[PDB]
Amino acid sequence: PVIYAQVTEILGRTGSRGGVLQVRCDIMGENRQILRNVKGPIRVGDILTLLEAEREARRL
Amino acid sequence: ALKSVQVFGKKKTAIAVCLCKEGKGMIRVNGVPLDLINPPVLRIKVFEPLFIVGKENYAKLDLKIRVTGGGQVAQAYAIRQAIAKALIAYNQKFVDETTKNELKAKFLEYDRTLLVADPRRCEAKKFGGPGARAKYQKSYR
Amino acid sequence: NITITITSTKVKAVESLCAEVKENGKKKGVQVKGPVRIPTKTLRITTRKTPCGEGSKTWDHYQMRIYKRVLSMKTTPETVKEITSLKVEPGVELEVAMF
Amino acid sequence: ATVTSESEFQHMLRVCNTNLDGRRKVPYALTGIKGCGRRYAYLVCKRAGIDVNKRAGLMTPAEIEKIVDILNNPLNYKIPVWFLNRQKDNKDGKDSQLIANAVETRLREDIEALKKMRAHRGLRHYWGLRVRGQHTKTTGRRGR
Amino acid sequence: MHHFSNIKDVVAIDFIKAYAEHLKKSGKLEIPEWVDTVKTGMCKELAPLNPDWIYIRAAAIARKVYLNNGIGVMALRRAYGDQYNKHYNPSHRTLGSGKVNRYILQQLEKMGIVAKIQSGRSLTKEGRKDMDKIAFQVYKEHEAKVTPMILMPMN
Amino acid sequence: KLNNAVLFDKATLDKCTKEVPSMKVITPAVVADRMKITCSLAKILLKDLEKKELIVPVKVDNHIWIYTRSAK
Amino acid sequence: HTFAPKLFNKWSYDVTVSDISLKELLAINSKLKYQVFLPHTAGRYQIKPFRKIQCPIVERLVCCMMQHGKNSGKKLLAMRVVEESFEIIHLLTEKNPIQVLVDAIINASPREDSTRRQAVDVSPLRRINQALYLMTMGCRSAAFRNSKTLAECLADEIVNASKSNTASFAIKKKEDMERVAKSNR
RNA sequence: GCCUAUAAGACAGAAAACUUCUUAAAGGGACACAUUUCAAAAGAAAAAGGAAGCAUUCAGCAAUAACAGGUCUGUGAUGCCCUUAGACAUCUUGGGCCGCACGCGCGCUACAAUGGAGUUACUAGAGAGUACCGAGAUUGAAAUAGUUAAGGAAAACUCAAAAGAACGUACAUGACAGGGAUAAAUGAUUGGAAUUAUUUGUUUUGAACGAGGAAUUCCUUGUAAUAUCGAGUCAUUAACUCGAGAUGAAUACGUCC
Repeated sequence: PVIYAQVTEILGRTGSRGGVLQVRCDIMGENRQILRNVKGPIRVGDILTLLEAEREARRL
Repeated sequence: ALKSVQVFGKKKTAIAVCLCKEGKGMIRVNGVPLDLINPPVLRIKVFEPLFIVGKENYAKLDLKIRVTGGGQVAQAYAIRQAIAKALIAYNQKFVDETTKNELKAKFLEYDRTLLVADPRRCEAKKFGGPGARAKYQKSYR
Repeated sequence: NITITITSTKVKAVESLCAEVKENGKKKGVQVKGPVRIPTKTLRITTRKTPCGEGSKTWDHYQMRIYKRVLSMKTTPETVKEITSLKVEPGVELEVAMF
Repeated sequence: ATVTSESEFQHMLRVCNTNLDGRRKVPYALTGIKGCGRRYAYLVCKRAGIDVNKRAGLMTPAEIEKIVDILNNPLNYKIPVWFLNRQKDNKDGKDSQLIANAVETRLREDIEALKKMRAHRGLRHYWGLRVRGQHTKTTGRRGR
Repeated sequence: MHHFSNIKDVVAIDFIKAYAEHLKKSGKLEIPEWVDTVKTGMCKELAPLNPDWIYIRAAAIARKVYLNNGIGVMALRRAYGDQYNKHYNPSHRTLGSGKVNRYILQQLEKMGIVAKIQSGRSLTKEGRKDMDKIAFQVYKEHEAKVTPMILMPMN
Repeated sequence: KLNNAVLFDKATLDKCTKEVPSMKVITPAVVADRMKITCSLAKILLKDLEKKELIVPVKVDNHIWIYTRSAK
Repeated sequence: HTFAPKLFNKWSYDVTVSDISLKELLAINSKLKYQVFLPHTAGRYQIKPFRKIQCPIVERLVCCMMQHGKNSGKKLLAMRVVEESFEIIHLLTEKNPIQVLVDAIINASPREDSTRRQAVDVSPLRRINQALYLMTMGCRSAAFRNSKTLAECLADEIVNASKSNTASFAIKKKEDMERVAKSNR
């Protein structure tokens, strides 16, 4: 039901309180990149658990 | 006769002075056996230096530890340092080096604080607050 | 058996006096027991900085330090330290206590 | 773990014109008397020989009566004088015997006697203020 | 390993239980009339619940004379002391009731267990003899019941 | 509000003996809950069952009592 | 010659983790320092970022079991409570108590949260922290003013949250947050 | 010298070398040097080594200019004004500064079973002390406290931990044994004097309080938090402050909302 997205590299943060990072992640099953917003803490090697992959989280 | 070495371990304030000597495997802390340590839940923690390398490394060794500081849990960590160091120092003085290096390597790969003391100590209280960092409540209106 | 104890507020002063007694003890004296260093006494006083109660509650810390050294001789009761003064420096007190 | 006899367990026991919970043990149900507290209850049980671990609801009538007499005759039951509530009594007699519903009446009558005597402590009891000399500017602020 | 040399080699609470009943069977300890009407100190709010609280305390006081050379009554008062928390003020340490400690200490002198050091009290050769004789019995049962941690199976 | 038991009756004790040993985790807390008896009673009943050898102790201390079913 | 430390002389560390996203962030058996006789170590795991992942996972559960005013610094209490609860967990489910706790953490950790609102993912380290936070919080509330003991209230909390059971406080909280975030895309 | 062991020691009381611990002086020891990467440079981030690698941590001192910020009630520091023998000088006795319909601030104790109560073994650091100051030991006894009374101008004598821990078919979820206000009848301490309870013991009395609205405070590691010890004031009186150790969380390594 879920798919995993290994973190590639960290763009930065989101809304000025700075509690959410923007991380670019790639899915191993389809070698396809994606950009997601994550609730910290995170590191470069971490692998996420995504229940949705069509949401290109960009914050405009 | 009676080849012996002296070591010591430290915690916040606890100091565990040991005297590693040839014997039959008895370990005494302030005169009482290691199996009758007052905080009984911590006994297997104090005994873990024995099991990290095998009790046979202490079978021919008799210890006499004096602990005169700190609380009760701190003294448990001081004795852990004293027992682990006593084996290391003894094998350096009366045994060749490669045994000592192997023994200290086995201690290090499990827990570093077995042979090196923890440097953390209490911070001084500062005025305007009831502790080191906390401060009294501020009222405006 | 003779016992000497020197106390002062300056650490550098007693070390000079401890050395002097040991050096002086070659003649008119047989041996010079090493200076037993009694633990330092610290006299702390914490006081409010303000002559009134106004302002932030700020305190200031003062502390005196007392350095105590113990020397033991054999010598003779008549000879003792002889001069025993050597125009001793201000603030450094020497007393000689035999048995 | 034995099935108790149903006719033995009394949920209440009427001792000195007051009823006590039968579920509590003997000393802690004896605290239900207005004149007897915890320490007095433990001593009374020991003097009269009732087991301290038995439930009060299982007290036999013989034991219940043996509790009563010591309560209102404590001096002859080898109870120390300092253990008593009302020592050096007025109105003749020097026996306390305040383990009853008479503890408040003795308290009430003195205050009325103190009110008649018009002392400062008695006057403060009239006005309903703090009587033992405490600050009333900030505390004791029950709204009125 | 384990070897018996003195009372430090047995569990203190297990020894105190053993020394308590031995004084009971001996019967040389006299019970004061105020045994049930007192508490062990000012701090407490209830009298001791154990029926033989006198005998347990006597064993503990005897052990303290074994370990410490010369002990005064006041040192026992602070040893058996609680925290005074009867009001809104934060609790502070308080002494025990000196009468029960002095009485039991005096009683232990009657049975020829303790002595009169010029600055406290000590143990006697026969008092040491009985104390260690019971302690050795506690050591044997302890070893036959539990296994030593040194010989605890490797897991 | 619960006023569970205080002391035993024939009706509660018979079910106590028959079904308490048949559970997997037995402590004075649960058997008080299921059998509606005070936890002080649960200590008395569990001691008797241990003496009668229908429940085996896995952890008994001055802090908590845990027993369990015994089939051997 | 081959030292294999266990838990309190009863439980081993031969656990497997279903969630690969938490395999590296859980200190179970990858290193010898993670296998400890006691969940009591004085190591400094809060001096650098991502250092608490080096703490043994059972110890982390003990440290969170030390909450609110009059339970501050009573690690010996929380150690005893967890040790008693681990025996009950083994009795209830007849598995390795460590293994059940691994399954409880995986199944009682939200995978999606909302933040101003916008649905955002939950990082692997946050999932582990929130798992131990929700399980401990429910056990504390269940045992307050209750005849049951903390070890009893901790044991059933873990086993219920272990497989899927919604009676657990953690599972209720987890499904609540994910439902809110799902509507907050 | 005494006592128990299968076989080592324990304790008492001597008495001599010894210096790992302890004490305290002199030196030594980290400066990011050195590797990897990033930015020709200043530099930055791992990791290893190390007792120590955020400037190593916590503090002290801390520039220019300013407020008409507080104190003339600390000063025989002080200008001007006021009172100045029926005094706003000074002394004596009594009271008040504690007075309660209420409102606000700093705190202590609780609302319990991660608990209260009964017993048992415990384990620190930094303090302070005489021409009556800190008080050992012995006794009187239920407790406060009383009568006799060593050593100590002190690493020498006094001075001592409790949170926590261990024992039981104790308490079992109920304002109950959680809570200890309010009142009562009595025992003593300090004082020339204790009533408007100085402080405290005994027995009884058993109130709100079921985790707290709008709001708001402090805190990043031996830190918060929890409970205690010492000192300042102190004839007597800490819930206050200044320090000290005891156990040892969680949560970030961020961004200017």
